[PDB]
Amino acid sequence: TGQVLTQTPASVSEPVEGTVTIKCQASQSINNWLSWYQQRPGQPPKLLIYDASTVASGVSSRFKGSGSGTEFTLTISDLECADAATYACQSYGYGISITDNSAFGGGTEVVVRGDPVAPSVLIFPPAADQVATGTVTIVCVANKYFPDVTVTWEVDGTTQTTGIENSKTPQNSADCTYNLSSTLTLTSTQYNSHKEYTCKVTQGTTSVVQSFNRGD
Amino acid sequence: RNVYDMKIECPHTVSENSVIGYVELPPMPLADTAQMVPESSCSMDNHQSINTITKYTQVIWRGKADPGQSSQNSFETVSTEVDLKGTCVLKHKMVEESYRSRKSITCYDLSCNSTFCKPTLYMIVPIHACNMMKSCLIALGPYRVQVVYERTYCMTGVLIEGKCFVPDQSVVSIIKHSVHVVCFFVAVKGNTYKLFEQVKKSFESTCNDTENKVQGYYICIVGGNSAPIYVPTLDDFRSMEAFTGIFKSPHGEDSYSIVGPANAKVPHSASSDTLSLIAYSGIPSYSSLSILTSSTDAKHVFSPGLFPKLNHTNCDKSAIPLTWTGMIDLPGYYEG
Amino acid sequence: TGQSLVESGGDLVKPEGSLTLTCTASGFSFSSTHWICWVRQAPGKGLEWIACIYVGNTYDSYYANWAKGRFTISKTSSTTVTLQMTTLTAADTATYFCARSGSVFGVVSLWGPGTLVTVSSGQPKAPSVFPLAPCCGDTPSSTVTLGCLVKGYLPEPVTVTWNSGTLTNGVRTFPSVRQSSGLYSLSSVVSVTSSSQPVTCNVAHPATNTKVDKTVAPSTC
Ligand SMILES: *[C@@H]1O[C@H](CO)[C@@H](O[C@@H]2O[C@H](CO)[C@@H](O[C@@H]3O[C@H](CO[C@H]4O[C@H](CO[C@H]5O[C@H](CO)[C@@H](O)[C@H](O)[C@@H]5O)[C@@H](O)[C@H](O[C@H]5O[C@H](CO)[C@@H](O)[C@H](O)[C@@H]5O)[C@@H]4O)[C@@H](O)[C@H](O[C@H]4O[C@H](CO)[C@@H](O)[C@H](O)[C@@H]4O)[C@@H]3O)[C@H](O)[C@H]2NC(C)=O)[C@H](O)[C@H]1NC(C)=O
Ligand SMILES: *[C@@H]1O[C@H](CO)[C@@H](O)[C@H](O)[C@H]1NC(C)=O
Repeated sequence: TGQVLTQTPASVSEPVEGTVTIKCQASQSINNWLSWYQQRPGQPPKLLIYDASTVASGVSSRFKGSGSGTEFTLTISDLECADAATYACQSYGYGISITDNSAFGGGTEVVVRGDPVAPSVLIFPPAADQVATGTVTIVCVANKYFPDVTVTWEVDGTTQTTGIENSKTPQNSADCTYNLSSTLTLTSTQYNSHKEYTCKVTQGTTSVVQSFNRGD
Repeated sequence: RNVYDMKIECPHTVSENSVIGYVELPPMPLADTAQMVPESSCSMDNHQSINTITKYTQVIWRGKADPGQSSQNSFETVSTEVDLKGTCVLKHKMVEESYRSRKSITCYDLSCNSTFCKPTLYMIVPIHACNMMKSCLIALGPYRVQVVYERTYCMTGVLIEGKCFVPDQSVVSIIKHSVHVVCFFVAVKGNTYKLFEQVKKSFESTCNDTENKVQGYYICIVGGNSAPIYVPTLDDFRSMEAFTGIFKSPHGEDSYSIVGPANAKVPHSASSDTLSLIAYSGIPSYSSLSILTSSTDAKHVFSPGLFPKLNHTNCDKSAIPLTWTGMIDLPGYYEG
Repeated sequence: TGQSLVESGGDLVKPEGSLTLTCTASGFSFSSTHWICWVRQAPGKGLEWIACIYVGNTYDSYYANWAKGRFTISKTSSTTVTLQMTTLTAADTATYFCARSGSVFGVVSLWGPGTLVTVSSGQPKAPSVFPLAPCCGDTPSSTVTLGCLVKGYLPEPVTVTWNSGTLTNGVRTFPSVRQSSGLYSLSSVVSVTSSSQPVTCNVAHPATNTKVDKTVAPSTC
């Protein structure tokens, strides 16, 4: 029969020194056969809890796994900045139940709330080599900030809506801070018409505006 | 397709006797053996107690999950409760009641490694089906077995190398002047079923405090056709020879690579380890079904990929086979 | 004391095509009580089982229900296993991890970094690195930040290092972003003092075998 694994919540936000609760429920009952994995971006997943209660060697005691039957929970106590990662549960079966109950969790996103830091906003005008190609993009970055921000692009006072891309760095394992890069892609014909290009980064009530003028 | 044969031999003359046949089937996936029951179409209805649920303990072996120690190719054992139907778990006086009720006993023994199982289907029917000889079809999972009745050229004996043989040893044998046997363990509480009180007497085994150990006897059919023989019984030295062969060669008579040894908890809730086993890798071999010795109530054991400890030198962490097939030497003479 | 699994292969493959992946073990004997498996994860979806092999003296393999018949897993030597993929579609674009477990579908005692298989009808493309420098109209400061901009390229994995890895402090490399045309763009910046020598960024694209070395100086505008 088809075994389905439900993992909740999808995203959780808890401050430093706090606690995180992740719920993993199995459609079919499993006799305490569960595993918890930590997967950092661009990193091999690490096994922390196996048999739903046993801490893997080398894993800190702050990770505790509990549960049996069809419902399990994972608790992270004394939350740290390095704990900000993606977590998932694996339901494995043995003997007769091989492949009968074998599924992976949906995955949960853990963000660690730290002391807020204002974003230092930097803007880079397009290079000389870029305009010759016919497609021009402008890079604006916000460094060492928390929490998340919203980026606004304005040309000669008019807000742009099309051709904006944002890439956000994962939280730093030391101070729980973000880094964002905003790219506004246009055409060389469009770029040679307007003069005032503005990148605005808003952190709640705080807004940091960085602008530049073409030909200066 | 590719149906397999279940040979059964019938004598011309009939003398409380039943006949038995067996067949070893090719390996099948272990996951497909769940809820697998024999479905018979014979004129003799299968006993309803065989298809009932018998709770087994599943003992499996796997490489250690903990990283770092897993680099040392260490393995651990997991014990769980499972429900198995159709296995050769007979009850007290079931053979005689089936004989008097014209009902067949169709069960299977499982030989399993960690992933695949070799089932051995058994059928015990009274000789009352040896005259009609109606062909039957039995379905067990993806396999089909042919119920084939063969009429031997013997009045009451068993054919051995082209000659008939009747075991009497009685005064009748005096006036007139290796046999295959299949045994099954039946668990029944009582005071006359002290199995290991006789084991300690028969063989030099240090087994003290036998009262808390398993209670039961073994029922065996010799030579395909024979009356039911209980084991052990002190006044049948044929049954005594069967007992000796069961405990001298517990694994049976007549590849696989032996991985390290392991211990496990037979109730899956015990405080400490209670059974010794040998995990292995390769083609499935021997029997994966056994009964814990150190428990009055029968604790059935299913250990795919593991070899239960049948040596019995120390009665701690010990087990006995559920089924046993082999050859024992009994006195007698051939017809002619 | 490092025991790990490394996944190779995983290039850009056209739809309905085929691609074979390979997993290698480093500093770890294979033994006979292990199971090697493949796990894939599409962007925006959870982990997915693919197949496993007993990887011992005897042969035993188990495949996923969706991947049955279409995939092929087999052991090659005492340190390597493979995974043949056939008639790949757009839904097969994912990151494929190599797994080692003590049972068929059991606890994964060790994972690998993973490899990306991009299934797209487009052709491989070069990064065409552009330099990122502040406007010269800005007043010079004690410390200045510079960077390189990697525009449209295919497939997804690119490696960017500054001064051949000699300097690491102050380096902030951003994740790639997919554009409208299905092309990826990546940006990386570095902050250095004005008195430091000019810094060089080394963008390497193993798929197209392109290694662009663009060097920037604080005086750049
Ligand atoms: C738990 O126990 C189970 C027990 O079932 C175990 O699973 C079995 O394990 C055994 C032991 O390893 C396996 O047996 C091996 O199977 C290998 C694979 O068999 C397939 O491939 C064969 C080779 O194919 C090539 O060659 C032929 C002929 O040249 C060619 O036609 C093919 O196209 C291809 O080029 C193939 O022959 C074979 O086909 C058989 O079966 C089909 C029916 O399915 C039948 O129609 C055929 O006529 C033929 O009989 C099958 O398709 C096999 O390669 C291997 O043989 C090697 O070793 C021997 C001995 O050294 C050499 O002589 C030989 O040349 C090979 O080098 C061996 O036979 C078996 O396949 C497993 N599975 C099953 C279901 O039994 C688990 O692993 C155990 N688990 C544990 C321990 O954890
Ligand atoms: C059991 O162990 C004893 C150890 O002395 C050995 O002699 C014997 O052969 C073994 N096997 C059986 C079936 O007793």
